[PDB]
Amino acid sequence: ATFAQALQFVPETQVSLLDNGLRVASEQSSQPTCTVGVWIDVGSRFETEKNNGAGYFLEHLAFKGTKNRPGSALEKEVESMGAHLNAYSTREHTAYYIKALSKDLPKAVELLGDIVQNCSLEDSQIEKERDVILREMQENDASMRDVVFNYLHATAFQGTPLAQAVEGPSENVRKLSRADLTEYLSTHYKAPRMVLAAAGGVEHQQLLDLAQKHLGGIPWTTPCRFTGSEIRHRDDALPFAHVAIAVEGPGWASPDNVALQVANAIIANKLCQSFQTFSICYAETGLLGAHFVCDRMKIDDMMFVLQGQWMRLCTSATESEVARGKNILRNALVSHLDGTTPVCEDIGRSLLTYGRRIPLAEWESRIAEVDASVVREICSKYIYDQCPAVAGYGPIEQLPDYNRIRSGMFWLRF
Amino acid sequence: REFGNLTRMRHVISYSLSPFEQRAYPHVFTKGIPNVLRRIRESFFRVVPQFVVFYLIYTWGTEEFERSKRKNPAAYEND
Repeated sequence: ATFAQALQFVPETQVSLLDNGLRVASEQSSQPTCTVGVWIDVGSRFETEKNNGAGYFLEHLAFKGTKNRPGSALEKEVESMGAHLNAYSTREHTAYYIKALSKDLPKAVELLGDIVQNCSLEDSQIEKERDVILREMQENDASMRDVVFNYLHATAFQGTPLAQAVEGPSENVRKLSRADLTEYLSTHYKAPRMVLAAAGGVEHQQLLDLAQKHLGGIPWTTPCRFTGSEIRHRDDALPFAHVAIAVEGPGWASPDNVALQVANAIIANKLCQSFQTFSICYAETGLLGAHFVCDRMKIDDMMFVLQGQWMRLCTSATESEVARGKNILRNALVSHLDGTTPVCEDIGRSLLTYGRRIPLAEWESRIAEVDASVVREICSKYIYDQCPAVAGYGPIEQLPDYNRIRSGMFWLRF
Repeated sequence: REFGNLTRMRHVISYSLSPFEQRAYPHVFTKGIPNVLRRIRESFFRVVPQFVVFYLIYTWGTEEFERSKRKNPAAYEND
Protein backbone atom coordinates (compact mmCIF):
# COMPACT_ATOMS: atom_id res chain seq x y z
CA ALA A 1 0.00 0.00 0.00
CA THR A 2 2.42 2.64 -1.22
CA PHE A 3 1.26 6.25 -1.55
CA ALA A 4 0.96 5.84 -5.32
CA GLN A 5 -0.80 2.50 -4.79
CA ALA A 6 -3.08 4.03 -2.15
CA LEU A 7 -4.24 6.85 -4.43
CA GLN A 8 -5.96 4.35 -6.73
CA PHE A 9 -8.24 3.34 -3.85
CA VAL A 10 -9.91 6.77 -4.03
CA PRO A 11 -13.32 6.33 -5.70
CA GLU A 12 -13.95 8.28 -8.87
CA THR A 13 -16.44 11.15 -9.01
CA GLN A 14 -19.18 10.20 -11.46
CA VAL A 15 -20.34 13.15 -13.58
CA SER A 16 -23.57 13.44 -15.58
CA LEU A 17 -24.97 16.21 -17.78
CA LEU A 18 -28.66 17.05 -17.53
CA ASP A 19 -30.79 18.28 -20.42
CA ASN A 20 -30.78 21.89 -19.17
CA GLY A 21 -26.99 21.78 -18.72
CA LEU A 22 -26.66 21.37 -14.95
CA ARG A 23 -23.65 19.16 -14.18
CA VAL A 24 -24.32 16.59 -11.45
CA ALA A 25 -21.23 15.11 -9.78
CA SER A 26 -20.92 12.62 -6.95
CA GLU A 27 -18.23 10.75 -5.01
CA GLN A 28 -19.86 7.78 -3.30
CA SER A 29 -18.24 6.46 -0.13
CA SER A 30 -19.11 4.31 2.88
CA GLN A 31 -19.96 7.40 4.91
CA PRO A 32 -23.03 7.72 7.17
CA THR A 33 -23.45 11.39 6.20
CA CYS A 34 -23.03 13.58 3.12
CA THR A 35 -22.74 17.26 2.09
CA VAL A 36 -24.71 18.11 -1.04
CA GLY A 37 -24.24 21.49 -2.65
CA VAL A 38 -24.73 23.75 -5.66
CA TRP A 39 -21.72 25.63 -7.04
CA ILE A 40 -22.25 28.49 -9.49
CA ASP A 41 -19.63 30.13 -11.72
CA VAL A 42 -20.73 33.61 -10.62
CA GLY A 43 -18.69 35.94 -8.45
CA SER A 44 -17.65 39.54 -7.85
CA ARG A 45 -15.56 39.59 -11.04
CA PHE A 46 -18.75 39.19 -13.12
CA GLU A 47 -20.43 42.21 -11.50
CA THR A 48 -20.24 45.80 -12.72
CA GLU A 49 -19.94 48.82 -10.45
CA LYS A 50 -23.73 49.17 -10.54
CA ASN A 51 -24.28 45.85 -8.70
CA ASN A 52 -20.94 45.11 -7.04
CA GLY A 53 -22.56 43.74 -3.89
CA ALA A 54 -25.30 41.75 -5.61
CA GLY A 55 -23.86 38.29 -4.98
CA TYR A 56 -23.11 38.93 -1.31
CA PHE A 57 -26.63 40.31 -0.80
CA LEU A 58 -28.10 37.22 -2.49
CA GLU A 59 -26.02 35.01 -0.20
CA HIS A 60 -27.37 36.97 2.77
CA LEU A 61 -31.04 36.63 1.77
CA ALA A 62 -30.85 33.16 0.18
CA PHE A 63 -31.87 31.29 3.34
CA LYS A 64 -34.27 34.04 4.46
CA GLY A 65 -37.15 32.88 2.25
CA THR A 66 -38.34 31.07 -0.87
CA LYS A 67 -41.69 30.94 -2.66
CA ASN A 68 -42.59 27.40 -1.56
CA ARG A 69 -41.81 27.91 2.14
CA PRO A 70 -41.09 31.07 4.17
CA GLY A 71 -37.62 31.68 5.53
CA SER A 72 -38.64 30.60 9.02
CA ALA A 73 -40.09 27.40 7.55
CA LEU A 74 -36.93 26.77 5.52
CA GLU A 75 -34.69 27.27 8.55
CA LYS A 76 -36.90 25.06 10.73
CA GLU A 77 -36.83 22.30 8.11
CA VAL A 78 -33.03 22.50 7.99
CA GLU A 79 -32.71 22.42 11.77
CA SER A 80 -35.18 19.57 12.36
CA MET A 81 -33.24 17.22 10.07
CA GLY A 82 -30.06 18.03 12.01
CA ALA A 83 -28.41 19.41 8.87
CA HIS A 84 -26.24 22.53 8.55
CA LEU A 85 -26.72 24.82 5.57
CA ASN A 86 -23.83 27.06 4.59
CA ALA A 87 -22.92 29.42 1.79
CA TYR A 88 -19.87 31.28 0.55
CA SER A 89 -19.10 33.75 -2.22
CA THR A 90 -15.69 34.37 -3.78
CA ARG A 91 -14.80 36.74 -6.60
CA GLU A 92 -15.38 33.88 -9.06
CA HIS A 93 -17.54 31.20 -7.37
CA THR A 94 -20.71 31.03 -5.27
CA ALA A 95 -21.68 27.93 -3.29
CA TYR A 96 -24.70 26.85 -1.24
CA TYR A 97 -24.26 23.49 0.47
CA ILE A 98 -26.44 21.46 2.84
CA LYS A 99 -24.49 19.09 5.09
CA ALA A 100 -26.81 16.33 6.29
CA LEU A 101 -27.18 12.59 6.78
CA SER A 102 -27.16 10.02 3.98
CA LYS A 103 -30.85 9.22 4.49
CA ASP A 104 -31.70 12.95 4.42
CA LEU A 105 -30.39 13.34 0.86
CA PRO A 106 -33.82 13.43 -0.91
CA LYS A 107 -35.00 16.46 1.09
CA ALA A 108 -31.70 18.37 1.07
CA VAL A 109 -31.36 18.42 -2.72
CA GLU A 110 -34.94 19.68 -2.99
CA LEU A 111 -33.97 22.38 -0.50
CA LEU A 112 -31.08 23.44 -2.73
CA GLY A 113 -33.41 23.66 -5.71
CA ASP A 114 -35.84 25.74 -3.67
CA ILE A 115 -32.96 28.05 -2.77
CA VAL A 116 -31.61 28.23 -6.31
CA GLN A 117 -34.55 28.47 -8.71
CA ASN A 118 -37.31 30.28 -6.80
CA CYS A 119 -35.84 32.64 -4.20
CA SER A 120 -38.39 34.90 -2.49
CA LEU A 121 -36.90 38.40 -2.24
CA GLU A 122 -39.09 39.93 0.46
CA ASP A 123 -38.70 43.71 0.55
CA SER A 124 -38.73 43.84 4.36
CA GLN A 125 -36.17 41.04 4.39
CA ILE A 126 -34.13 43.00 1.85
CA GLU A 127 -34.04 46.06 4.12
CA LYS A 128 -33.11 43.83 7.06
CA GLU A 129 -30.24 42.40 5.01
CA ARG A 130 -29.21 45.96 4.14
CA ASP A 131 -28.93 46.75 7.84
CA VAL A 132 -27.11 43.49 8.58
CA ILE A 133 -24.55 44.10 5.81
CA LEU A 134 -24.05 47.69 6.96
CA ARG A 135 -23.20 46.37 10.43
CA GLU A 136 -21.04 43.64 8.86
CA MET A 137 -18.95 46.33 7.16
CA GLN A 138 -17.82 47.69 10.53
CA GLU A 139 -17.46 44.10 11.74
CA ASN A 140 -15.06 43.33 8.88
CA ASP A 141 -13.19 46.60 9.49
CA ALA A 142 -11.53 44.94 12.50
CA SER A 143 -10.00 42.10 10.45
CA MET A 144 -6.64 43.42 9.29
CA ARG A 145 -5.81 40.45 7.04
CA ASP A 146 -9.03 40.73 5.03
CA VAL A 147 -8.52 44.48 4.58
CA VAL A 148 -4.94 43.86 3.43
CA PHE A 149 -6.01 41.26 0.87
CA ASN A 150 -8.79 43.53 -0.39
CA TYR A 151 -6.19 46.29 -0.77
CA LEU A 152 -3.93 43.85 -2.62
CA HIS A 153 -6.65 42.84 -5.07
CA ALA A 154 -7.73 46.45 -5.63
CA THR A 155 -4.19 47.69 -6.30
CA ALA A 156 -3.15 44.65 -8.35
CA PHE A 157 -6.09 44.60 -10.74
CA GLN A 158 -7.31 48.24 -10.53
CA GLY A 159 -9.29 48.92 -13.70
CA THR A 160 -10.65 45.39 -13.81
CA PRO A 161 -13.80 43.75 -12.39
CA LEU A 162 -11.45 41.36 -10.57
CA ALA A 163 -10.39 44.19 -8.23
CA GLN A 164 -13.72 45.10 -6.60
CA ALA A 165 -14.49 43.49 -3.25
CA VAL A 166 -17.04 40.71 -2.89
CA GLU A 167 -19.01 42.69 -0.31
CA GLY A 168 -18.91 45.85 -2.42
CA PRO A 169 -19.06 49.51 -1.46
CA SER A 170 -21.32 50.75 1.31
CA GLU A 171 -23.14 53.04 -1.13
CA ASN A 172 -23.66 50.20 -3.61
CA VAL A 173 -25.24 47.88 -1.03
CA ARG A 174 -27.24 50.82 0.32
CA LYS A 175 -28.78 51.62 -3.08
CA LEU A 176 -28.95 48.04 -4.42
CA SER A 177 -32.61 47.62 -5.37
CA ARG A 178 -34.60 44.39 -5.52
CA ALA A 179 -34.93 44.55 -9.31
CA ASP A 180 -31.14 44.61 -9.58
CA LEU A 181 -30.92 41.42 -7.51
CA THR A 182 -33.60 39.75 -9.64
CA GLU A 183 -31.76 40.70 -12.84
CA TYR A 184 -28.51 39.37 -11.35
CA LEU A 185 -30.26 36.08 -10.53
CA SER A 186 -31.77 35.86 -14.02
CA THR A 187 -28.55 36.64 -15.87
CA HIS A 188 -26.23 34.58 -13.66
CA TYR A 189 -28.00 31.74 -11.82
CA LYS A 190 -28.61 29.58 -14.88
CA ALA A 191 -27.46 26.20 -16.14
CA PRO A 192 -25.04 24.95 -17.43
CA ARG A 193 -23.12 27.29 -15.10
CA MET A 194 -24.20 25.10 -12.15
CA VAL A 195 -22.68 21.98 -10.60
CA LEU A 196 -24.66 19.93 -8.10
CA ALA A 197 -21.85 18.17 -6.24
CA ALA A 198 -22.23 15.59 -3.49
CA ALA A 199 -19.92 13.09 -1.80
CA GLY A 200 -20.03 10.57 1.00
CA GLY A 201 -23.02 8.31 1.51
CA VAL A 202 -24.67 9.30 -1.77
CA GLU A 203 -25.40 6.98 -4.69
CA HIS A 204 -24.83 8.78 -7.98
CA GLN A 205 -28.07 7.70 -9.68
CA GLN A 206 -30.03 8.86 -6.63
CA LEU A 207 -28.40 12.28 -6.88
CA LEU A 208 -29.14 12.40 -10.61
CA ASP A 209 -32.81 11.57 -9.99
CA LEU A 210 -33.09 14.22 -7.27
CA ALA A 211 -31.41 16.81 -9.50
CA GLN A 212 -33.74 16.06 -12.41
CA LYS A 213 -36.76 16.24 -10.10
CA HIS A 214 -35.82 19.54 -8.44
CA LEU A 215 -32.88 21.22 -10.21
CA GLY A 216 -34.34 20.42 -13.65
CA GLY A 217 -36.49 23.53 -14.05
CA ILE A 218 -33.51 25.88 -14.28
CA PRO A 219 -33.65 27.75 -17.62
CA TRP A 220 -31.69 25.92 -20.31
CA THR A 221 -30.74 29.03 -22.30
CA THR A 222 -12.70 42.66 -20.23
CA PRO A 223 -8.96 41.96 -20.40
CA CYS A 224 -7.69 41.26 -16.89
CA ARG A 225 -4.44 43.20 -16.43
CA PHE A 226 -2.05 42.98 -13.48
CA THR A 227 -0.76 46.46 -12.61
CA GLY A 228 2.17 46.40 -10.20
CA SER A 229 0.87 49.24 -8.03
CA GLU A 230 0.73 49.60 -4.25
CA ILE A 231 -1.67 50.74 -1.52
CA ARG A 232 -0.44 52.07 1.83
CA HIS A 233 -2.91 52.76 4.67
CA ARG A 234 -1.02 53.90 7.74
CA ASP A 235 -3.23 54.12 10.88
CA ASP A 236 -0.12 54.19 13.06
CA ALA A 237 -2.08 53.41 16.25
CA LEU A 238 -2.56 49.80 15.14
CA PRO A 239 -0.33 47.38 17.09
CA PHE A 240 1.31 45.41 14.27
CA ALA A 241 1.95 46.08 10.59
CA HIS A 242 0.23 43.92 7.97
CA VAL A 243 1.77 43.49 4.51
CA ALA A 244 0.91 41.38 1.46
CA ILE A 245 3.13 41.37 -1.63
CA ALA A 246 2.30 39.43 -4.77
CA VAL A 247 3.02 39.01 -8.47
CA GLU A 248 0.72 37.95 -11.28
CA GLY A 249 0.27 34.20 -11.28
CA PRO A 250 -1.09 31.75 -13.84
CA GLY A 251 -4.77 31.02 -14.10
CA TRP A 252 -6.48 27.80 -13.10
CA ALA A 253 -5.61 26.16 -16.44
CA SER A 254 -1.81 26.08 -16.29
CA PRO A 255 0.77 23.34 -15.59
CA ASP A 256 2.93 25.87 -13.71
CA ASN A 257 0.53 25.97 -10.74
CA VAL A 258 2.00 22.81 -9.21
CA ALA A 259 5.57 24.10 -9.47
CA LEU A 260 4.47 27.36 -7.86
CA GLN A 261 2.80 25.40 -5.04
CA VAL A 262 6.04 23.48 -4.49
CA ALA A 263 7.99 26.75 -4.46
CA ASN A 264 5.59 28.24 -1.90
CA ALA A 265 5.90 25.13 0.27
CA ILE A 266 9.68 25.51 0.11
CA ILE A 267 9.42 29.09 1.41
CA ALA A 268 12.07 31.76 8.65
CA ASN A 269 9.38 33.40 10.80
CA LYS A 270 11.91 34.34 13.50
CA LEU A 271 12.37 37.78 11.93
CA CYS A 272 8.60 37.94 11.36
CA GLN A 273 5.55 37.28 13.55
CA SER A 274 3.33 35.05 11.37
CA PHE A 275 4.47 34.84 7.74
CA GLN A 276 2.50 32.85 5.15
CA THR A 277 2.69 32.19 1.41
CA PHE A 278 -0.38 32.27 -0.85
CA SER A 279 -1.05 31.21 -4.45
CA ILE A 280 -4.53 32.60 -5.13
CA CYS A 281 -5.67 31.39 -8.56
CA TYR A 282 -8.31 32.80 -10.92
CA ALA A 283 -9.50 31.93 -14.43
CA GLU A 284 -6.79 33.81 -16.34
CA THR A 285 -4.69 35.53 -13.65
CA GLY A 286 -3.63 35.01 -10.05
CA LEU A 287 -1.81 36.44 -7.06
CA LEU A 288 1.32 34.50 -6.10
CA GLY A 289 3.15 35.93 -3.12
CA ALA A 290 3.38 36.27 0.63
CA HIS A 291 1.61 37.94 3.54
CA PHE A 292 3.06 38.64 6.97
CA VAL A 293 2.58 40.60 10.19
CA CYS A 294 5.42 42.76 11.44
CA ASP A 295 6.62 44.74 14.38
CA ARG A 296 6.69 48.47 13.71
CA MET A 297 10.51 48.32 13.50
CA LYS A 298 11.03 45.09 11.53
CA ILE A 299 9.10 45.41 8.25
CA ASP A 300 12.26 45.97 6.20
CA ASP A 301 14.10 42.90 7.51
CA MET A 302 11.15 40.59 6.87
CA MET A 303 10.67 41.97 3.36
CA PHE A 304 14.39 41.46 2.72
CA VAL A 305 14.23 37.86 3.97
CA LEU A 306 11.15 37.05 1.89
CA GLN A 307 12.61 38.55 -1.28
CA GLY A 308 15.92 36.79 -0.63
CA GLN A 309 14.08 33.48 -0.38
CA TRP A 310 12.31 34.30 -3.65
CA MET A 311 15.62 35.09 -5.36
CA ARG A 312 17.26 31.94 -3.99
CA LEU A 313 14.42 29.83 -5.37
CA CYS A 314 14.54 31.63 -8.73
CA THR A 315 18.33 31.36 -9.13
CA SER A 316 19.67 28.40 -7.09
CA ALA A 317 17.18 25.78 -5.84
CA THR A 318 18.76 22.54 -4.62
CA GLU A 319 17.14 19.13 -5.03
CA SER A 320 16.60 18.44 -1.31
CA GLU A 321 14.47 21.56 -0.82
CA VAL A 322 12.38 20.76 -3.90
CA ALA A 323 11.82 17.20 -2.66
CA ARG A 324 10.75 18.56 0.73
CA GLY A 325 8.36 20.96 -0.98
CA LYS A 326 6.87 18.16 -3.08
CA ASN A 327 6.31 16.01 0.01
CA ILE A 328 4.72 18.96 1.82
CA LEU A 329 2.41 19.59 -1.13
CA ARG A 330 1.37 15.93 -1.33
CA ASN A 331 0.61 15.80 2.39
CA ALA A 332 -1.31 19.09 2.22
CA LEU A 333 -3.43 17.86 -0.70
CA VAL A 334 -4.31 14.51 0.86
CA SER A 335 -4.96 15.98 4.32
CA HIS A 336 -7.14 18.76 2.89
CA LEU A 337 -9.23 16.26 0.94
CA ASP A 338 -10.07 14.42 4.17
CA GLY A 339 -13.69 15.06 5.10
CA THR A 340 -16.98 15.09 3.22
CA THR A 341 -17.33 18.87 3.01
CA PRO A 342 -13.77 19.26 1.61
CA VAL A 343 -14.29 16.65 -1.13
CA CYS A 344 -17.66 18.14 -2.08
CA GLU A 345 -16.13 21.61 -2.28
CA ASP A 346 -13.22 20.22 -4.29
CA ILE A 347 -15.59 18.49 -6.73
CA GLY A 348 -17.66 21.63 -7.23
CA ARG A 349 -14.69 23.98 -7.60
CA SER A 350 -12.83 21.59 -9.90
CA LEU A 351 -15.84 21.21 -12.19
CA LEU A 352 -16.29 24.99 -12.27
CA THR A 353 -12.53 25.44 -12.79
CA TYR A 354 -10.97 22.56 -14.76
CA GLY A 355 -14.18 21.23 -16.29
CA ARG A 356 -13.25 17.89 -14.71
CA ARG A 357 -12.42 16.35 -11.34
CA ILE A 358 -8.66 15.80 -11.53
CA PRO A 359 -7.82 12.58 -9.64
CA LEU A 360 -5.09 12.31 -7.03
CA ALA A 361 -3.01 10.01 -9.24
CA GLU A 362 -2.73 12.77 -11.84
CA TRP A 363 -1.81 15.27 -9.11
CA GLU A 364 0.94 12.99 -7.84
CA SER A 365 2.31 12.27 -11.32
CA ARG A 366 2.39 16.03 -11.95
CA ILE A 367 4.20 16.59 -8.65
CA ALA A 368 6.68 13.83 -9.52
CA GLU A 369 7.37 15.65 -12.79
CA VAL A 370 8.48 18.70 -10.77
CA ASP A 371 12.25 19.05 -10.49
CA ALA A 372 14.71 21.58 -9.08
CA SER A 373 15.42 22.78 -12.62
CA VAL A 374 11.68 23.10 -13.25
CA VAL A 375 11.23 25.00 -9.98
CA ARG A 376 14.04 27.41 -10.86
CA GLU A 377 12.77 27.94 -14.41
CA ILE A 378 9.15 28.57 -13.44
CA CYS A 379 10.07 30.79 -10.48
CA SER A 380 12.29 32.87 -12.77
CA LYS A 381 9.41 32.94 -15.26
CA TYR A 382 6.89 34.31 -12.73
CA ILE A 383 8.84 35.84 -9.81
CA TYR A 384 12.27 37.00 -10.98
CA ASP A 385 12.42 40.66 -12.08
CA GLN A 386 8.66 41.23 -11.99
CA CYS A 387 6.79 44.36 -10.93
CA PRO A 388 4.92 43.40 -7.74
CA ALA A 389 1.67 44.55 -6.16
CA VAL A 390 2.07 45.57 -2.51
CA ALA A 391 -0.62 46.22 0.10
CA GLY A 392 0.28 47.55 3.52
CA TYR A 393 -2.08 48.19 6.43
CA GLY A 394 -0.18 50.19 8.99
CA PRO A 395 1.77 51.00 10.96
CA ILE A 396 3.85 51.08 7.77
CA GLU A 397 6.75 53.52 7.77
CA GLN A 398 9.71 51.16 7.61
CA LEU A 399 8.13 49.29 4.69
CA PRO A 400 10.55 50.00 1.81
CA ASP A 401 9.36 52.34 -0.91
CA TYR A 402 8.07 50.73 -4.08
CA ASN A 403 11.33 51.38 -5.92
CA ARG A 404 13.23 49.55 -3.17
CA ILE A 405 10.76 46.64 -3.21
CA ARG A 406 10.95 46.42 -7.00
CA SER A 407 14.76 46.55 -6.97
CA GLY A 408 14.68 43.73 -4.43
CA MET A 409 13.00 41.52 -7.04
CA PHE A 410 16.30 40.92 -8.87
CA TRP A 411 19.88 40.15 -7.88
CA LEU A 412 22.88 42.11 -9.14
CA ARG A 413 25.05 39.06 -8.46
CA PHE A 414 23.00 36.80 -10.76
CA ARG B 1 16.17 58.08 13.73
CA GLU B 2 15.38 55.07 11.57
CA PHE B 3 12.24 55.00 9.42
CA GLY B 4 10.41 52.86 11.99
CA ASN B 5 9.81 55.63 14.55
CA LEU B 6 9.74 59.17 13.14
CA THR B 7 6.18 60.48 13.60
CA ARG B 8 2.59 59.39 14.21
CA MET B 9 0.25 59.59 11.22
CA ARG B 10 -3.20 58.01 11.27
CA HIS B 11 -5.37 56.74 8.38
CA VAL B 12 -3.46 58.46 5.58
CA ILE B 13 -3.67 56.17 2.54
CA SER B 14 -1.50 56.65 -0.56
CA TYR B 15 -1.68 54.92 -3.94
CA SER B 16 1.47 54.50 -6.04
CA LEU B 17 2.18 53.01 -9.46
CA SER B 18 5.21 51.09 -10.67
CA PRO B 19 7.81 53.13 -12.59
CA PHE B 20 7.57 50.68 -15.50
CA GLU B 21 3.76 50.73 -15.62
CA GLN B 22 3.58 54.51 -16.08
CA ARG B 23 5.31 56.87 -18.49
CA ALA B 24 8.28 59.06 -17.63
CA TYR B 25 6.81 62.11 -19.42
CA PRO B 26 3.07 62.41 -18.74
CA HIS B 27 1.15 65.58 -19.55
CA VAL B 28 4.13 67.23 -21.26
CA PHE B 29 1.94 69.71 -23.14
CA THR B 30 -1.41 69.41 -21.35
CA LYS B 31 -0.03 70.13 -17.86
CA GLY B 32 3.77 70.38 -17.86
CA ILE B 33 4.29 73.47 -20.02
CA PRO B 34 1.35 75.37 -18.43
CA ASN B 35 2.69 74.44 -14.99
CA VAL B 36 6.17 75.74 -15.82
CA LEU B 37 4.60 78.89 -17.29
CA ARG B 38 2.55 79.56 -14.16
CA ARG B 39 5.60 79.00 -11.94
CA ILE B 40 7.58 81.47 -14.06
CA ARG B 41 4.71 83.97 -13.91
CA GLU B 42 4.55 83.67 -10.12
CA SER B 43 8.30 84.12 -9.59
CA PHE B 44 8.90 86.73 -12.32
CA PHE B 45 7.40 89.79 -10.65
CA ARG B 46 9.31 88.99 -7.44
CA VAL B 47 12.73 88.15 -8.92
CA VAL B 48 13.16 90.24 -12.08
CA PRO B 49 12.72 93.85 -10.80
CA GLN B 50 15.84 93.72 -8.60
CA PHE B 51 17.97 92.57 -11.53
CA VAL B 52 16.35 95.18 -13.78
CA VAL B 53 17.42 97.82 -11.25
CA PHE B 54 20.89 96.25 -11.25
CA TYR B 55 21.04 96.44 -15.06
CA LEU B 56 19.95 100.09 -15.04
CA ILE B 57 22.64 100.90 -12.47
CA TYR B 58 25.24 98.99 -14.50
CA THR B 59 24.41 100.81 -17.73
CA TRP B 60 24.29 104.22 -16.06
CA GLY B 61 27.59 103.64 -14.28
CA THR B 62 29.36 102.50 -17.44
CA GLU B 63 28.01 105.45 -19.44
CA GLU B 64 28.96 107.93 -16.71
CA PHE B 65 32.47 106.49 -16.49
CA GLU B 66 32.75 106.87 -20.26
CA ARG B 67 31.55 110.49 -20.04
CA SER B 68 33.98 111.32 -17.23
CA LYS B 69 37.01 110.52 -19.41
CA ARG B 70 35.74 112.36 -22.53
CA LYS B 71 35.29 115.99 -21.50
CA ASN B 72 37.06 119.33 -20.82
CA PRO B 73 36.37 121.45 -23.93
CA ALA B 74 36.30 124.65 -21.88
CA ALA B 75 39.36 123.61 -19.85
CA TYR B 76 41.44 124.23 -22.98
CA GLU B 77 39.09 126.72 -24.66
CA ASN B 78 40.09 129.48 -22.22
CA ASP B 79 43.64 129.06 -23.57
